[PDB]
Formats: sequence, C-alpha cells, structure tokens
Amino acid sequence: NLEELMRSGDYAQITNMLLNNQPVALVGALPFITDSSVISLIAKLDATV
Amino acid sequence: ILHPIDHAFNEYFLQHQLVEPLNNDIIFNYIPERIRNDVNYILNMDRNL
Amino acid sequence: QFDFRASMHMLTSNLTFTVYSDLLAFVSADTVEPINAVAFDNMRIMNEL
Repeated sequence: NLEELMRSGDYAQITNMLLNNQPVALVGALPFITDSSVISLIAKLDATV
Repeated sequence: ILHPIDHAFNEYFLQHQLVEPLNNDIIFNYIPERIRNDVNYILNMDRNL
Repeated sequence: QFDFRASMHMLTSNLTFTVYSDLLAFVSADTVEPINAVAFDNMRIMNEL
C-alpha cells in the first residue's frame, strides 16, 4: 500500500525490495506519463523511475 | 631512543588507548531503546563509515 | 650512563584513523506527520479529530 507507506514513513520494506530485484506491486493512486516512442521502450525506461 | 622509564610511560600510552572501532551497528545501539522501537520516529544511516 | 641496547625500542601504533565526537549526526532523523502520531498501543494519541 502506497498511502499507508506515505503515512508511516518506513521505506525499509520497499527499499529492501528495490535494492535487490523482487517482483513487487505498489498499490495506490499515482500519475503517469504517456510514453509513445518505441526506442524509449527498447531503451528500458521502465525501472529507471 | 628512549629511557626505560620514558619507554614505560610511552608504551603505556601506546597500549592502552581508549579508542575502538565505529560502524553503523554501534550508532544504532547508541540511541535509546524506546526510540529504536518507536514507529513515530524514523531513523537510519545515510552516511558511510 | 647511556646504553644504546637498553634504550633503542620499536614503538608500534596505527595509521590514519579518525575519531568522531558527535556520534548522532550520523543518524538521519524523520518523523510521522503529527496528526498520525500513535501511542504504545498503536492507537492514535489525540483521538479527538
């Protein structure tokens, strides 16, 4: 849960799931950008943000 | 080139030093127990030792 | 009288450490937003909101 995370301010469970690569699901309302080009998908802009 | 008396004093100053290693697992024990196990306070190490 | 054999000595120490006097500037420190502050029982103090 993203919102509870924002509340308690832990950031030690998700740090220990982004330092090593574990499949994870950040649930909560969020913005997005709309990428449209293909090269910026061939370039892995997924895990950058 | 020291006197044995002066060597006794200086070797006392060299052997017994009151200096000993510091890491992130001693600063973590230096803070009190209630603050270690409080969810209100969020404490970690953002510096290398 | 000066005897060089009973006066030459090899003194032993370390090389280039650094002592730290504060020990608590190495703790990065944040807090939950105080509307969400809870007690020992994880129930919120200042229930009244």
